[PDB]
Amino acid sequence: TKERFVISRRRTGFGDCLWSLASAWSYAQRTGRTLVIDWRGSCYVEQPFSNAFPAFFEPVEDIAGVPVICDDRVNQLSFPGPFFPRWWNRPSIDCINRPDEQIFRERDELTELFQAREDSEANTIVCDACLMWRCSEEAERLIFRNIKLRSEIRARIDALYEEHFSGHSIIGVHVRHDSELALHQVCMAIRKAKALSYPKPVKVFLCTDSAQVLDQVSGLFPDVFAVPKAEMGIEGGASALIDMYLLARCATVIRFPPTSAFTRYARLLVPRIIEFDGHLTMIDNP
Repeated sequence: TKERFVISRRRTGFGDCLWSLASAWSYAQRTGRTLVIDWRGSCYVEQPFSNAFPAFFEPVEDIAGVPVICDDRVNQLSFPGPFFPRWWNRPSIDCINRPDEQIFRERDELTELFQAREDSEANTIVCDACLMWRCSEEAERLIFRNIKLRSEIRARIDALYEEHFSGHSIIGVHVRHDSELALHQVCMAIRKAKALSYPKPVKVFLCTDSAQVLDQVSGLFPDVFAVPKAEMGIEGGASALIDMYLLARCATVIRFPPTSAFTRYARLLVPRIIEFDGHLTMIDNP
């Protein structure tokens, strides 16, 4: 029974990478294929042929019964054809041109495959498009529970948890950036979240890319805190993961925007989610 494969390629933010990974995992699980995690060319890693997965996560060779290849073996192994999507059967000279039109075509083609009754005859499925929303929420939860952050990253999460979360009910706020309007809307969301009842004293954990948002929100509410401060790339990735994982430890999370995969892990785990969609709404989980 010759080994067959699903390659999960993603190079964008980790929310997207990990959601997309879950979709690839799910198809591998369903059709009895090996999952290859291929994060060469990551936005966080300077070296273009280095698989970024091991820079952030520990080695993994099985996820819930699916064999996994997650390391620089992607540079050694020749994955067998035929390939799906069909574009991947083209000669490599014909693959230099890979515009966004082709990437979206593949997203759709993979979506159709994943909905189809019959397994593909292709020996290697190459997933090199966004596969957010293309799997069950249990597949997403499986990924998060069965890959393990590198110890240096877990240590930072554990310290901040000890320092701020333990003994408290934390309201997490993700703000990814008229400016005045946006700030007012954030404050109203925080005010709404703070009026809810919590079992422990409340603090506000802010994750934002804007120093101005941090400065202003911190100046407008008590007990606001944030995670402080080639190596810049890795540190950028670590800080992202720290924020993502700590958000999933909050009592309530405010998603600005709720379309961001950054807060997906939090969405799966946190008891209460507040989203703009403008007026605010709240999702009880469960």
